[PDB]
Amino acid sequence: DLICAQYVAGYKVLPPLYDPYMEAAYTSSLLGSIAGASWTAGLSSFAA
Amino acid sequence: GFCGTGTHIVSFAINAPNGLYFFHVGYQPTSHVNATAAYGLCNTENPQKCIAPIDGYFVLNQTTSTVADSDQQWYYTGSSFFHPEPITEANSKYVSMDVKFENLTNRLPPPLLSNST
Amino acid sequence: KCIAPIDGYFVLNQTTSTVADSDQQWYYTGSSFFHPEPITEANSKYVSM
Amino acid sequence: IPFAQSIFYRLNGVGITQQVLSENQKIIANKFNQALGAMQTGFTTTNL
Ligand SMILES: *[C@@H]1O[C@H](CO)[C@@H](O[C@@H]2O[C@H](CO)[C@@H](O)[C@H](O)[C@H]2NC(C)=O)[C@H](O)[C@H]1NC(C)=O
Ligand SMILES: *[C@@H]1O[C@H](CO)[C@@H](O[C@@H]2O[C@H](CO)[C@@H](O)[C@H](O)[C@H]2NC(C)=O)[C@H](O)[C@H]1NC(C)=O
Ligand SMILES: *[C@@H]1O[C@H](CO)[C@@H](O[C@@H]2O[C@H](CO)[C@@H](O)[C@H](O)[C@H]2NC(C)=O)[C@H](O)[C@H]1NC(C)=O
Repeated sequence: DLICAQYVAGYKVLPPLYDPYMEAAYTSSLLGSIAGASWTAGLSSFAA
Repeated sequence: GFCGTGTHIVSFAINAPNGLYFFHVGYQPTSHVNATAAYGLCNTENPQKCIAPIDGYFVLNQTTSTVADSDQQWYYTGSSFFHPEPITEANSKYVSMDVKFENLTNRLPPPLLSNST
Repeated sequence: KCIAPIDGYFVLNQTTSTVADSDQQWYYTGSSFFHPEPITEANSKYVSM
Repeated sequence: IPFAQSIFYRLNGVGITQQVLSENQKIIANKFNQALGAMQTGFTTTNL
């Protein structure tokens, strides 16, 4: 009822910036990140 | 993520209207190389000694396509710039024995040799 | 071979004004209190040149 | 310690060895100099 009240009260619910396929790509890149080896200094090498 | 993106080198601060304005100079690499690394090296004696790198990698100087297991010498490289150099005790720790470590017979680094004269 | 300190400095025990390069012996000191002591392998790393 | 010597200790701390830093002093100094000359072209409305 507050979803169908946009057209009788005078407001609007705006869609989000990204669809659910973009935020499913954000958490799939978080699961398999390389993040080079954990005895090294720096953030510039990537050890698979 | 705190002081910009990448590896942080230095930052400067200047005055701005109603506050401060920061410049975060960081380190950005622009090319890469796929180097074959190792977890560590061990000799083949009893009791066994084993080493591991210090802030870097044990790599192979990939030049030709003929060097294999009698000329596969391992070098040390820093983790932020590829430049192979010899393995000494200035860049390697002693560690307890792992299974993923390479077993070496010849071409040992000086940490893995008989120090007794 | 080359060495470097561990959480401290390699300093000179500045006592007189006659010690120079044949008696300039280097000592180790902690970084938060000046008290020179001999350099052993308990307070120095090996480094590249 | 001077400013020029304490920059080379910050590059050695992130994983660049002393044999690379000694052979490439002038190149590193040039790349550092043409990043401070590019700060005064970033005061535009595209810069967020
Ligand atoms: C690793 O391999 C490189 C070759 O890819 C070696 O670099 C050569 O070094 C010699 C002598 O300094 C030069 O004459 C060559 O021009 C170099 N090659 C290149 C492509 O620049 C390097 O010496 C090797 N590293 C070690 C530790 O042996
Ligand atoms: C180096 O040699 C040792 C032998 O001591 C190898 O360790 C054995 O590894 C296999 C699997 O790789 C295990 O099933 C054995 O139990 C291990 N032996 C012992 C005594 O623990 C080691 O794998 C070798 N490393 C390489 C890279 O081949
Ligand atoms: C560094 O120099 C000081 C002197 O400034 C030395 O301290 C002296 O030590 C002797 C013997 O312990 C005492 O008799 C003196 O009284 C000390 N001097 C002072 C001013 O207290 C100290 O021994 C030197 N350090 C080393 C490692 O040789």
